[PDB]
Amino acid sequence: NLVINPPVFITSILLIVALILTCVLFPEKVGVWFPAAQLAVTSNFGWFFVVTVNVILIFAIYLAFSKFGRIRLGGDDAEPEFTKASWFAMLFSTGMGIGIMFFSIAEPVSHFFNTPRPVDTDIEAAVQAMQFTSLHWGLHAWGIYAMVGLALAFFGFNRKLPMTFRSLFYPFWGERIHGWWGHIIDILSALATVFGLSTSLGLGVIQITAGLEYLYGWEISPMMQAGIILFVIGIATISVFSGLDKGVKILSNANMYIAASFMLLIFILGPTLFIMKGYVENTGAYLANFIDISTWNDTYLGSGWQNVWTIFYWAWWIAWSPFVGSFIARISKGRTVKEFVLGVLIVPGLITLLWMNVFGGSALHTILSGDVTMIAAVKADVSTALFVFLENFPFTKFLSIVAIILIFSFFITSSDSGSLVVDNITSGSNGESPVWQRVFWSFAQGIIAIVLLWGGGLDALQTAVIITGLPFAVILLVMCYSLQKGLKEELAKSSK
Amino acid sequence: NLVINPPVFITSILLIVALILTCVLFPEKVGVWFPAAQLAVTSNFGWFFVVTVNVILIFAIYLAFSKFGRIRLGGDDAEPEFTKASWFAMLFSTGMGIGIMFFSIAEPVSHFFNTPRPVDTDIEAAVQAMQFTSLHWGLHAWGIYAMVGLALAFFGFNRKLPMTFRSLFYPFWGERIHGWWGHIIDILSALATVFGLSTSLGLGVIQITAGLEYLYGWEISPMMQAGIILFVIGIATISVFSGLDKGVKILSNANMYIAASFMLLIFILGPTLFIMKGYVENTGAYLANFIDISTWNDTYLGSGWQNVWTIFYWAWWIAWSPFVGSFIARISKGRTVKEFVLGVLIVPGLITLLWMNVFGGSALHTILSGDVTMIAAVKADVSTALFVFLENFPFTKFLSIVAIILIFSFFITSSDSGSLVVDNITSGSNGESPVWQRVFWSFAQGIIAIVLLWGGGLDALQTAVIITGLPFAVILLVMCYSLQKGLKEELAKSS
Amino acid sequence: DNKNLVINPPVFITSILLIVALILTCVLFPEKVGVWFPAAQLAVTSNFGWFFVVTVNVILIFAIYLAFSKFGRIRLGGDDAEPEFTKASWFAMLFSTGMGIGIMFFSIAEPVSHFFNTPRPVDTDIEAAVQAMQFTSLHWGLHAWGIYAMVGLALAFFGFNRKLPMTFRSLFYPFWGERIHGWWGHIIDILSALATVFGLSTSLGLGVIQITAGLEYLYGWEISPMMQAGIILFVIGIATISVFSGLDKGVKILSNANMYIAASFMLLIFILGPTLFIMKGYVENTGAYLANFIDISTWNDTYLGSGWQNVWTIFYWAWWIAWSPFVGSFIARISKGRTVKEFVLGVLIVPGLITLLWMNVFGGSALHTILSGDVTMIAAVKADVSTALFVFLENFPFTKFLSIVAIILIFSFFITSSDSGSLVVDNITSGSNGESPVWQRVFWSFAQGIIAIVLLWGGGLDALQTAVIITGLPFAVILLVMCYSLQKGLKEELAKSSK
Repeated sequence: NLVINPPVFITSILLIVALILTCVLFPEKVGVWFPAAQLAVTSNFGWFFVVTVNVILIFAIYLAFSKFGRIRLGGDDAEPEFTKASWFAMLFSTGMGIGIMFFSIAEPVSHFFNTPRPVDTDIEAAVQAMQFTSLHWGLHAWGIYAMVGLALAFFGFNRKLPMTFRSLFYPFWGERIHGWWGHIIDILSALATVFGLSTSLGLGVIQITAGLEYLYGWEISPMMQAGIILFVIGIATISVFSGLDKGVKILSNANMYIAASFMLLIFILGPTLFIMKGYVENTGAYLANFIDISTWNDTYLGSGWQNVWTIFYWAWWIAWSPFVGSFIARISKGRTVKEFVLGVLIVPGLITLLWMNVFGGSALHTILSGDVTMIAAVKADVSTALFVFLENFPFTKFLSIVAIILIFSFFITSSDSGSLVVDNITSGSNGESPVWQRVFWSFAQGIIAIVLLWGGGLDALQTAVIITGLPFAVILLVMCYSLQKGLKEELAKSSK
Repeated sequence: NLVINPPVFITSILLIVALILTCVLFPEKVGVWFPAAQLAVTSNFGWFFVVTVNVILIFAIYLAFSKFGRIRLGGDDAEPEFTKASWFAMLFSTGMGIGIMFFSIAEPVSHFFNTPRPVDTDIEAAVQAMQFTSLHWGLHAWGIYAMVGLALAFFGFNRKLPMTFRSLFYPFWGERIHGWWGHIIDILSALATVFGLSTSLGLGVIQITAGLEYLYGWEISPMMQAGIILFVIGIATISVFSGLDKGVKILSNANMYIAASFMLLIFILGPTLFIMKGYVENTGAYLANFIDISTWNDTYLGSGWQNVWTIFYWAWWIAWSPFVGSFIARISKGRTVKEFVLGVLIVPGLITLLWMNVFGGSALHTILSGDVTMIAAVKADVSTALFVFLENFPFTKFLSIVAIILIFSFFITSSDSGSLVVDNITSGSNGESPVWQRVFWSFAQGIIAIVLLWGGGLDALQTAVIITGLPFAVILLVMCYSLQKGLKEELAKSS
Repeated sequence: DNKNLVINPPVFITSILLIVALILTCVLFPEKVGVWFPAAQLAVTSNFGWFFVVTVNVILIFAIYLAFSKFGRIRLGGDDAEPEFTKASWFAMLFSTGMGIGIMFFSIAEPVSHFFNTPRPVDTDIEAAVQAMQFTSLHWGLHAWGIYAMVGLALAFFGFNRKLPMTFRSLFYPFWGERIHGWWGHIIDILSALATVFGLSTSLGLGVIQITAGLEYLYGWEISPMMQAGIILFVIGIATISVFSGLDKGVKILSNANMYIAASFMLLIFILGPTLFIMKGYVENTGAYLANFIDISTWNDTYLGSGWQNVWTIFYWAWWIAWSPFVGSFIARISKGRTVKEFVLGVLIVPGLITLLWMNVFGGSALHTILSGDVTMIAAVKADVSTALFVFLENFPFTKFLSIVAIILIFSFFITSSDSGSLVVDNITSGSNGESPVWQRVFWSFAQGIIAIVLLWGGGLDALQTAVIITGLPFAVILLVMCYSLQKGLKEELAKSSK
């Protein structure tokens, strides 16, 4: 069929097509325009990104510990479909850990040899690297995700509105969200979702290509990368055509089991005691200097370090929100607002910090021992780092194959989930859309990832996600205030 | 028409005249007695000032988030006279600030080239300078002001007692505060208020004289400074006797609008992106190291740096507390204790930190760029610093004239407001007395400022502030506990 | 053997056999024990310092949470129960039950040791002094009193609201219910008795070491280990004699006199020392301790790996954990009719603040003397750690009188420690609350003295550290389980109430 939203489907399709045509028809003009635009946006609005993420996290904490914390999503009589532990495990499944696998070793090592701030000795460099990795992957990312998921769940369960970003502004837009005011927000949400998913797909493909090159010595041309992307998208859409939700839903739990086994293997075969001590000490130091690193803007040095690491991560989380928050809201019916915020903030953040310690802190322990091949490997390219890390463990080939397969399956699950989210947002059917729409959205994500990889690689992904996450940072602030207003309305309506 | 409180008015006049006579008749003896006394008080009770300001701020925060936060000033009838958005702007003490114009640039530059604690890099020196400027002008000053305004509002609105400092001890001293026990507290409050006002007037005159000298090289003599003070006080006297609003209360938000326009111009013509990033980062670092710098006492180095900056600022806020808290309480009827404390704490402190960033952080950016003329200017005399800062902007002369006019208007507003507060303290009932007493109190403030400026300048103002703020720090702690008891008994009374 | 036995088997039997077995191992295998105890202590510290840090942090966070949760309104001993003493007197009594022996041993020695042997690298001596004061505050501040507050709160709630016996097996009633009558509550009771006995033996050994060092410093005597054993026997004598001749109030009055004498000693050192420096340092050091609370509480020395925590931080956490039953018993005994929030706040803030004030008055004064240029105390602490206070007292008027007063204070603290710990261990072992014959608690005091003698002969302070660490390793797990058991019990009481 053609179950679409005419103002959203059309606008998103021609915007994506126009960007693709600009990228391909202008091979060299875009290669200089994109870095300039990304640099301008980062330099002029890093303070705004920092303020946005801090305000969103503070708002989530305040909502958890206020009179709104007793509000139960889906109604007062609504009952959770899962237990607390299973819900926590499921919450540490919407994180889409392709970036986790890409950065777990690369980011701490890069911060070690390219320090955010000047340090005296290597010990302080390692501590700072762990602190900034914790900042980038800790409370702020999951706070943004918790806020967006809470808004979506409250407006799709308590208010019965469709779980689309246009409805999230109902409290002070009234019925005005039906044309060129909720349409623009819907278009921006679809674009930000598509570009965050394309960034993740490109990261996964880059890491898979690097792993194949490192293991089997192959020469993976960009045409081979495009063929890989097309093959994976096709094999993911085959499940959508025939056999929906299987074996894709079970893949989401198989991925978590495999990732837990991988992390446990690295924890046991690595410096286990060092990993535990470093986990405790690094979490304590991250919480101790939380306000210092969260509000840091590199004002006086002006090194431009945040333009690639911190501002990029904030923009990535903000642009990824309409997807991670959507899947967080889908599985969270019957939870109270306080319990929801706590269970999205603490446990997923703690597990992310544990993974970051087990991998990056072990890498830094290896580096501090005098083994600096990993620093050179990261400097040469950021993609191979994990595999170089696995060179320091038994069963290096088996571990690398397992990691590549894990990245492959994460890519499949993220592609399917993002196609579902983008189709639901754009069409507005919320489940009544045909299969071909989801297949086309998967194709669009794959094509955008291919085009970005050809026209810059990782830099193109960073540029796209930052550019599409700035206006969505504004939208997220407005959405946070709208969610507060809606929670006030619900509290006033109840407690008669 | 002599409506006065005898053993407040007479006693305060006697002490003021006695100090004036001691200062004039003993030119050189006072010039060595006052610095020694100030050094002794600062060295021996800097820890006490630190403890007092920390306890007052913690008490204000606790009262905001306790069961007393639901208590509404003026009873449950509510009906505040102003909206919250306008109340936040109206909450800037009695004015946007003379001291803020004096120390917007001079203090950060001084902390840059005279660091409170040892630092290794100029970047760290600038960060520390901004952190200590934020400490001195941030949450502690407005916490003291919020506590005093809350006490005055609660005891003048919920209990209908006169808005004098002796009533604030009614829950503790019972009815006993009506002779030689509330009289002493009233005398100390009047003296501390008068000396804080005199310090502000002296700072304003010093900065105006420095600006005139910098702009035109007029070589303003101390006699000309006294003439300027007399002319300003005469202008304030002309404002009164004619129904006011000529005058005073008309330079608001006219003063507020002029100050906001000045800050906007400096923010735009200066480094805008640097100012925004520095504001965010400096506020975050000031909150991150709040307990480290608030409780810091310079114990191990013993450099004596706090004697001129930190302890002086705490004593200044403590002594200024009656004056600021009077109007903080006056225009805050019908607001809950929690809302009042939050609105006096966050927004005024945040905008003060924004002003400090826009001016001092821009100056520090200029210094870190390589231009170190402001360091030399501040070392020669802090008074010219702002004007030297304005040398790095377009329309330097116009901006300097605007700043001088702003200081002049703040002078008039603060003088009239302080005269009103001191008249209320020494007379009572808030209706009396005839305006001649207010004129006399304005004359007294001007004369005290003149005498202190002749007998030491800024150092004399700091000495008077510290000496009159130590016993008032003790009084402020006692007042905080008495206000807590009064709030508890009001909550218990409302069954 | 007859009616003169109110022991609870097999806690009596198992505890006595374990103590006797360790005593025989120590006295029959000198080289074996001398090579095994340091190795076992090093292994435990290295492998579970992170766990000790996590345990103390979780216990303190749980205490703060219980203070400010819905359980803060629960009144121990019933909703109608009234406090036995006033708030100020109760606060004064709460700054006790640590016996002060550790605080007199480490008042000067710990800050000086952290000054010349820094936990972390520092550039200037000012930073070294600040770090020494910060880590001293960490070791003697909120974490120790948080452990004590949690244990005392559990004991008070389960011995007053639930009327269960004030042993550690009852604290797990909400989790196992009725399984605590054999080999499950028995093992927990045995471990609690052993940890209490070894913590009290550590305190007694510290007191004896300090007294011997003070006598050597003052009168130049050569106190042989035989003389140390004689001193311990004489104390576990005269104290047993006091116990025999109905002197239950004679130890309470002794404790009150000890508190007054310690307050006078602290005031004298505060006045005759750098008073202004002490006040400024107290304010600044408390502020710095609170400012870097999470930094130093969670610090594990992961990257340097210097092993510094194995002797200072992990030892202190293990000591507090294995020493918390004895402290919490008397913290709970005097806390009837007080709300959970009020109890936690009054055990956390005021005793911690007074301990930090004492540590400032002594250690910060010593650090001021060192920074002035007098480094005799550094050399004295390096030579031996037990003379430091007396060397410190060499910088004050009436040095001999102050040293004699300190020695007498340590001796009286030793008597109070012996009596109180004997009572606690007798109550735990025999089960009945103060119903066993006096000979049982006399034998427990004798056992404490013998264990202290054996540990002092077989290593000295290192042996005491090893014993307390080994016995506090499983008790950290026990305390972690007991925290959640107490939370479940508080939830059960809240649900049972509001009827």
